[PDB]
Amino acid sequence: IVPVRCFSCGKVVGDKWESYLNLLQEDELDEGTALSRLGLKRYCCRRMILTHVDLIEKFLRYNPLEKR
Amino acid sequence: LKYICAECSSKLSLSRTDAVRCKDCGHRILLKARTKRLVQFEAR
Amino acid sequence: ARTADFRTLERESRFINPPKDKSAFPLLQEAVQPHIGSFNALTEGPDGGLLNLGVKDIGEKVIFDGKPGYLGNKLSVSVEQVSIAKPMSVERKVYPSESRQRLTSYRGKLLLKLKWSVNNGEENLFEVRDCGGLPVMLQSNRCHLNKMSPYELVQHKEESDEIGGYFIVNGIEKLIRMLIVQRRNHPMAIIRPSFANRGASYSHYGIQIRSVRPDQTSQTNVLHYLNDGQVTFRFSWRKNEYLVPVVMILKALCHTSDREIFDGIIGNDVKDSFLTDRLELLLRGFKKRYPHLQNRTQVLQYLGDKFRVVFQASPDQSDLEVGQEVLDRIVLVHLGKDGSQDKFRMLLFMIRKLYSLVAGECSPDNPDATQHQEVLLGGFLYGMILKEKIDEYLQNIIAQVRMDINRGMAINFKDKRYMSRVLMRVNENIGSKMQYFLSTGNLVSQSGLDLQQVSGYTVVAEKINFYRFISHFRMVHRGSFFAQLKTTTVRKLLPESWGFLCPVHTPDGSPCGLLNHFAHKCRISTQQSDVSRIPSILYSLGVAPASHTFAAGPSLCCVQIDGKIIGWVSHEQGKIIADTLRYWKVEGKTPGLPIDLEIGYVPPSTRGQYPGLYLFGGHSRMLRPVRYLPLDKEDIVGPFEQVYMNIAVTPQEIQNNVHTHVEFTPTNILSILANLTPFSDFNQSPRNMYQCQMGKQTMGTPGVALCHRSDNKLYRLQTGQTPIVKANLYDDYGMDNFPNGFNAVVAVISYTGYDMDDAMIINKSADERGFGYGTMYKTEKVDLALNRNRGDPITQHFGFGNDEWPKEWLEKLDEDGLPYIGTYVEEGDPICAYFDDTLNKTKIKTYHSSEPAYIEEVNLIGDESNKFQELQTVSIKYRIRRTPQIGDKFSSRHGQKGVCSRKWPTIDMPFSETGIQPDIIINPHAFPSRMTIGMFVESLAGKAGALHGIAQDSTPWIFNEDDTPADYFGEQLAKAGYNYHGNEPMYSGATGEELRADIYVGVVYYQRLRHMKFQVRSTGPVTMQPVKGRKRHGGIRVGEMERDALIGHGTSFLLQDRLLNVCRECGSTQQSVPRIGSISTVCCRRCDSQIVGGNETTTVAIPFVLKYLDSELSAMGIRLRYNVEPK
RNA sequence: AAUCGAGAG
Ligand SMILES: [Zn+2]
Ligand SMILES: [Zn+2]
Ligand SMILES: [Zn+2]
Repeated sequence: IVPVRCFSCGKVVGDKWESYLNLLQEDELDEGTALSRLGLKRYCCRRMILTHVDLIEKFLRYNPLEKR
Repeated sequence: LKYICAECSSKLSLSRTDAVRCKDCGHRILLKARTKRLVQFEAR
Repeated sequence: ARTADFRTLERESRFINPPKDKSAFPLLQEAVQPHIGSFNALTEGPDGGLLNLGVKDIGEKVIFDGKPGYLGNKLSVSVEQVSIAKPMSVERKVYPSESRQRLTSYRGKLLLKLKWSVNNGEENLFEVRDCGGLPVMLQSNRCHLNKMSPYELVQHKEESDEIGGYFIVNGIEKLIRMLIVQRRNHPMAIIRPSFANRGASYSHYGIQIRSVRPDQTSQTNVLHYLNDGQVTFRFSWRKNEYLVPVVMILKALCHTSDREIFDGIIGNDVKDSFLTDRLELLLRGFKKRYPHLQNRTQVLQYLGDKFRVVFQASPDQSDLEVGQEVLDRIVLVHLGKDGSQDKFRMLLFMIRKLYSLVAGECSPDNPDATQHQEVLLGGFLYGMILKEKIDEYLQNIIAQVRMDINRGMAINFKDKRYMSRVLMRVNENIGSKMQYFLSTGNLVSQSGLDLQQVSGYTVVAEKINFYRFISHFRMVHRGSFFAQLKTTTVRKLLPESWGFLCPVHTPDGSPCGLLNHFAHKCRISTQQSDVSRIPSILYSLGVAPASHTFAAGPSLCCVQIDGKIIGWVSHEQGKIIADTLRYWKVEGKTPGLPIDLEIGYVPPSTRGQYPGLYLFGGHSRMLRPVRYLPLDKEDIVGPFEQVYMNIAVTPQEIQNNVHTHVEFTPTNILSILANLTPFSDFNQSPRNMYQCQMGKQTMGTPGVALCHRSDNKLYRLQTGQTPIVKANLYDDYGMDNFPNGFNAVVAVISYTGYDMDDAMIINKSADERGFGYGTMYKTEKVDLALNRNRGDPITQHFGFGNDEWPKEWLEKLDEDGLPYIGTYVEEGDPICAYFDDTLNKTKIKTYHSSEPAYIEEVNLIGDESNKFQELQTVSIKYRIRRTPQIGDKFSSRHGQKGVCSRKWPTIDMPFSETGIQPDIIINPHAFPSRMTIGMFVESLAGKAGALHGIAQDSTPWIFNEDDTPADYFGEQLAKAGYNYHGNEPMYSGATGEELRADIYVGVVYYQRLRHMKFQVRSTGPVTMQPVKGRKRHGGIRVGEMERDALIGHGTSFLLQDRLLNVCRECGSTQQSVPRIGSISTVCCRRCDSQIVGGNETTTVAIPFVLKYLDSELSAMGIRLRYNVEPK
């Protein structure tokens, strides 16, 4: 449920969620530098990657088509 | 063919009788399953 | 380093892999703790919880056989134990979400064992006699999800972190609302005028104590004071009241003389005149009123005979026995049996306070003040009503035996077949009636539980938002009787409620000032503390035993433990004892003295409250953590205790000798939702209350188990983000698992002009990007057995065939049994088809709704019984997409609610130097009236956080005036290179020129509400007036004030069109019956050519309510000379 | 068709 397009500006950020996660976890950084290296300058873009609750992991494991 | 178990999650079919009885579970709750049906939409 | 953190890695790890150990954020567990603790202590106690104690003390209902002073044989029916049964069957466990999908009740099973002792220990016939199915509580002892890992919960179709005291009945998930009542074992003084109005010579005064038996059963005992000089004890049994003189009970309690009573009421105050004269008047009045009643046994017998049908006493019961039973059961019940020696000692204390109240030496005590208030939990009421129902069941079997004795005359009292005949004829639906109580809230009982309300104890406990759902478990209600009351002073925010009830969280409107909410980190002790050894250590200090010496009056500090007078001592020594007991309670290292010991020392006061040291082990009392300065260790304080304690709200303000405690984290005196509001210390209190009320109305995130949570309405928000300016404890409460709202780039600017009062404008493109896409999930139950009875299978069942059913139904009603999951249901579309043999053809169910929707989930529900049949029960779910149109109420976290004025096109939207086009526009004129500086500070901090990447904390009372948040965030913005005050230069979107002044633009958290209405009619449904109802294609009523407005303008034709658009001779109908080929004529009987009737009637223009009025008056037998005007 | 609850203005 990563917002595909920036709400205010319109810069595509859907592709960048996994990259943000990798840059945060695999390499030790902070969020500001991670977004900078990711290539986001305006906060209108920086929102949808700094704050996005990934309610698909928790929301997804309740699969009905697979044995528990 | 349809009507997933929702307890053991196994596809099955009905015979106008014993819709409760999941042959593997017997759980009295059944859940229907989406099929291959055309659904038009608008991307807006 | 950073003050807050998003903890994205932790959140993602937790989402992917639910913990298999202790769940995170424990505070939520100890936020729903009171309900779980109550329900557990109902059975998990030192001896059969509270249920076993209650059924043991229910009584010994006895009836006698008619066998020819003897009469026959007894029955001595009793109850031994009550057991637990969670699962449901060959035995299998049944987890929750069952009867959720089934849309039924999640009930247990109630095991009951009774006795049939024909007489005293001769023939006892024990038998297990299970009674229906108890609706058990989730996450409680009687539930399969008692102690499960979060991962296990996820496995069992449950929320990743699910907690709740709600009961699943009919798949509705109701909950017992908390109620707040008087204290347990404290006699308070009341000066209500109702006491005087009770009758002649009654005064306003009177002591009241709401005693509770060890099974937490209430029993009021009021001491009215009469103006003549006599004191009348008052109580209540059954649904009525019975009053007796006080000295009667005083002499009946113990074999004690009057001079001893003189010493008890007056100790060393012989030189007093008022008290001595009043007491002598009381003694002389008793002596002259009852001269015969000299012996203690004699007065016991007098009481027994005066109360024989009052207590439903058995015929084989001595008067002395009955009197002993009544004075053991109905007066000072909290002292229990064999404590009469102390019951006599308590009244001597209670009376002296009453005379102190009369003389004015003691001030009254406010019934609605939190000093003397006390909350009973949901579980305790459940146990109480269960005990009442069990007692009623025993009474019912006694009544059945009585009827058989009266008429049947086939009795054995020793035969198992006879017992079976008896039990088969009574009702074993205790669980069913408990389910009815949960479903309706209509409390029915004989005793009345010493409560005051009748209807309404269970709330639906909706889950519109996680905020509302968690708030359901923290609301405390004063009472519906108080709700009907129109006195303002009850609704005041008393200072005594500091640290216990939220000063902010309170609904605005009719229930305002009533539905208070507990502060977070406030706990309710649902467990009797180890109070046994407390007297022993109390005697260790310098006190005097309650029996060795007699000394009463406010001049001496009375000492009592939960209503047991144990010691008397000077006030200085009483203060010393209170301080030393505090030392030993917080210091630990003592076998007794639990930390959660509510101890209150009221110092001697001039015309103040009645003195005396108090201790309260308690069983439902309110508690609050607080630091303790002499040891810097956590201490627990109750309301009664707090009033005389010099707390300090911050360690900074701790003075010298004027403080002993300091509540760490001053935010703790607040509701959870109130703490969730960013910078609550910069807004206006009405705006904080508006925010609290609005948050529970949000388009929330109900949960993640929404795959199988068939319910009426969900209001699921598709997206959501953490607040960049999130308050601390937002993560500590695990609220991040239920995010709602979105960060929006707001601009405080008056640009479009389409927003002056409270309107707001959303960027059209930002909406098209999916700015907020909350959706509605709605389920309804479809079945055909609603008219079917048990033994008559219905001729109609699902499916359709072998008929000439209309084609095109296979558009969406296309399968052997049900419609496809993926479909776009329009209005009137075939929801489901059932083949009927009664009509020998299939019929379908219409959509019967307003908005076209999509089917989200259709599930098949089976009968709980082995009713295989053909499964004539189906539940389906509707998915409704709610894109935010204009007029849809958005809001911030500061009560700045408003509606979407217009989807402003992006090009015409103003832009900034950086090219960002704001999405949410609010008008700056709102703030000077609203006075919400929190919105501005949130915008500033949100911009700073979104730039630097860090998370900004918004916790009240962290920015002193020397640490202004404006300066703090301006420093960050300057270091980031933006405007220090947040004023970002912008350019208009139409002219393209620069605006006059730099616009205040920032990021704030914005929530969407569910208040999304339009109605119109021309003809259709219709006294011949149009029907009522938006969904019924009705009209709108032109009220009396609307008619007055019509007249005030003088618009006569307008009034006629808004309120509109005969027998000539009689003038008060009957006509229009053509016979063969002639035109219709008139044959008014009231009046060929005129046969005999009349031929004078012509058409006139009148409202059609007039004919109904005429017929009603004709039935009424009233007629008037309705002067019909001429041609 | 009435009663209760939730509300909104
Ligand atoms: Zn952007
Ligand atoms: Zn199965
Ligand atoms: Zn006539």
